[PDB]
Amino acid sequence: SHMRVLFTPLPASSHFFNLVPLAWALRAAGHEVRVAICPNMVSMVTGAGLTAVPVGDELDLISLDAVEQLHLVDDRSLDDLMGFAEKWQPDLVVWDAMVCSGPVVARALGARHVRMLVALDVSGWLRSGFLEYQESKPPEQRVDPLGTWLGAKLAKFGATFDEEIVTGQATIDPIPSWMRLPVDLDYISMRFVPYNGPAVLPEWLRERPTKPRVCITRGLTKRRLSRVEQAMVERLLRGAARLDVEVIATLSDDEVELPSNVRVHEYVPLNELLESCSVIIHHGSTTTQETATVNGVPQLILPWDESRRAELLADRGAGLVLDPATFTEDDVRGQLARLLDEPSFAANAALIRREIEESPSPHDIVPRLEKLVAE
Amino acid sequence: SHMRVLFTPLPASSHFFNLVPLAWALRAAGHEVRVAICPNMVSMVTGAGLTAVPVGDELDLTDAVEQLHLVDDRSLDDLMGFAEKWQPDLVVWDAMVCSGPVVARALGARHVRMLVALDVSGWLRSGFLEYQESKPPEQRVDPLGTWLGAKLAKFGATFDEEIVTGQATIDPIPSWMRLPVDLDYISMRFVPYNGPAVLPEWLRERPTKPRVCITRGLTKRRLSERLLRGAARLDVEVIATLSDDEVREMGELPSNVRVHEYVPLNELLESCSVIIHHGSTTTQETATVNGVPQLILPGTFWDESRRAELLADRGAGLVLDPATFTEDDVRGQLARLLDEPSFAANAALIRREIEESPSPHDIVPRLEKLVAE
Ligand SMILES: Cc1cn([C@H]2C[C@H](O)[C@@H](COP(=O)(O)OP(=O)(O)O)O2)c(=O)[nH]c1=O
Ligand SMILES: Cc1cn([C@H]2C[C@H](O)[C@@H](COP(=O)(O)OP(=O)(O)O)O2)c(=O)[nH]c1=O
Repeated sequence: SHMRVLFTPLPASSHFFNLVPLAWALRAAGHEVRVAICPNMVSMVTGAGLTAVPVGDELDLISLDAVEQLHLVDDRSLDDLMGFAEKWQPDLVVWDAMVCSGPVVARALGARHVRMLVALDVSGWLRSGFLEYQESKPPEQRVDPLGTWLGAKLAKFGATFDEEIVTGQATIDPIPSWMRLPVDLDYISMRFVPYNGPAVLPEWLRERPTKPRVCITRGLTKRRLSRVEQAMVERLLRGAARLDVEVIATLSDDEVELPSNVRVHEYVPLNELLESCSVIIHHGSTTTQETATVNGVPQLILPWDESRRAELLADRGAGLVLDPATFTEDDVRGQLARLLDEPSFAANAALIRREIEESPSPHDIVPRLEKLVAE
Repeated sequence: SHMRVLFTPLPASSHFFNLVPLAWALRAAGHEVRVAICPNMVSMVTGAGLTAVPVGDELDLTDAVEQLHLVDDRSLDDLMGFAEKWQPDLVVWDAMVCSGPVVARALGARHVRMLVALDVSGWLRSGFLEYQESKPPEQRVDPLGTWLGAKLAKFGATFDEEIVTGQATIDPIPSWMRLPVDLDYISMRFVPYNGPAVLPEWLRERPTKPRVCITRGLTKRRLSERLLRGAARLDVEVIATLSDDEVREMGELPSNVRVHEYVPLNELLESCSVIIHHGSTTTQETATVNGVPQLILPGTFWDESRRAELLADRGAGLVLDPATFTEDDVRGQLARLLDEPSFAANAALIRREIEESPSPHDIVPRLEKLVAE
């Protein structure tokens, strides 16, 4: 192997999935890749065929001092990682934009670090707002709580603060260029490649449909909590079925009696499904969204700023939006009917898809990173 | 570009793992990748992060040789059915299956055969291809060509030599081990995928004495023969820590034998000074790219011998005559690998060479081009 690469993803499937392909792209180049993950999400990682370094105490990131844990930057955890990291000596850490964990270790270690977005650059945009204001102030008042508080963890390992710890040496952007918030950083445009958990293709998913297909999903991380109202889905699902189509609703144990043209599963490999859908209806989250977008499928979204990206997608003519408060089954139907009927969306979605499939693939990104490590 | 690519592995762990990196290589490149697999084993596919496509009936390794080569009706028909539909551009096939290339020919998709052993099929085949040429036209029987040709019939298809060897063969075996055979060989850098891998605590702490790693295969582990006891029992005889394999009982292990059911092979090998293995390929190769001097007690049921013999030629291993190796052989040899900086000095040279080979990553634009030729 040339490079030893460490990933520090947030401990939740969507945030993790969004790392998988690049992880492998790298692997396929011949670099060693490890994924650092709290020891209860271990088999998530192993599941994507990647090697998992359990680190810290268990964490039910969903159910969630307490502020520290969420971003993997608390004492208990960081130390373990740092402990391995120290021993392991990666040349590069690629880190989910919501954990501080990995850049702390990176600076402590001197290894290049790269932030990867699973959403619009709020952190960086905001952070940008700030740096500029703080700018004009009386130098003695140039406060920076985020920075200093970090410098303290940082100092724990003989490291000092840098702007870099907040936004990384680079930020890899998988949401499409046009959608990307204006904020003057070094952005690396990567084509989103879908990984949707473990994918098995059952027989029924092998034939062309015979009525136009509709997908109705909310990925895991949302819905799933629940676990310990509700109403909107049965609304969406009722409204949807009013139209002469097969609705695949991807649901957990919960209800209810359903329309005849509606079939329900706990998990179906979405990407695969979406090759055969005519319209997707989803809840604005991001891995779900691009799998849709990346598959040319027109969209019906019920909303990061899940609104904003869904608004942005609306705008460019590949989808529409309802308001989760004021929405009635009618709007569901009528909206769906538009998406399925006026072929602009079908079209507008394809142009966006063609666009997407010409941004650099993960595979295309690898050398751009080796390049970065050689500097 | 944007290909639709289907893999068709022999359904064994070794075999499938050997394909994973290329599989991912391509998905990473934004290609759709699909793995045709007997129902009972789809977990292994999903386990590696690739999309399983369940095909045929169960299979445990419709007359047998046909099932064992993925070429029975149940499989073939399934594989076709789906293939017809998904209409792949490229089919990559486990050199020991016939299902891929058939379905491939049938829909006129470029296919490519992928190797796991050396190339005994090709060696043997082309030998026959040479000999038959030197016979009169009325006598040049191709028993294999007929046998394939027929199946092909089913689907509107003719036989072509390419069904036997692919339109090109991807060789992950270090090219100096390569049997002399005139084919379109694509050299590929072995990239170990070993199954599911998690870092155990023990493996965090730096080794305090040489780490020897003994693996039965894996996986197989058939039967379920204790040349393995005599294996372990005469390494203990030197001051080394031994990481093992299995949950088999043979009375009292010595104290320096740290047994663990499953280890992650790649990872493990990073602290190891030596490895004793059965001579199989992911094992050999995982070990080779790790620069680890090997002791091979090979045999057996394929090219394990020749390759163990070839590695040995380049002074990076030593070999043990199974069934005739004494306990004191397994030390006196072990000891040679640990005491002679030649064996690592080589195990490095070879490795280094392999890293100069192109990666799965590097092999994409070529298959890309193959498909658009
Ligand atoms: C429910 C469900 C989810 N998924 C996958 C698709 C996505 O990759 C992932 C969810 O992504 P996302 O919508 O980003 O999840 P969340 O908003 O809850 O974090 O789960 C399926 O593939 N099939 C399914 O049926
Ligand atoms: C026992 C064991 C096997 N393995 C895996 C890694 C290799 O890819 C595979 C070895 O299979 P291989 O060498 O191909 O032999 P066989 O053909 O008998 O299966 O087993 C581990 O990763 N760790 C382990 O502890």
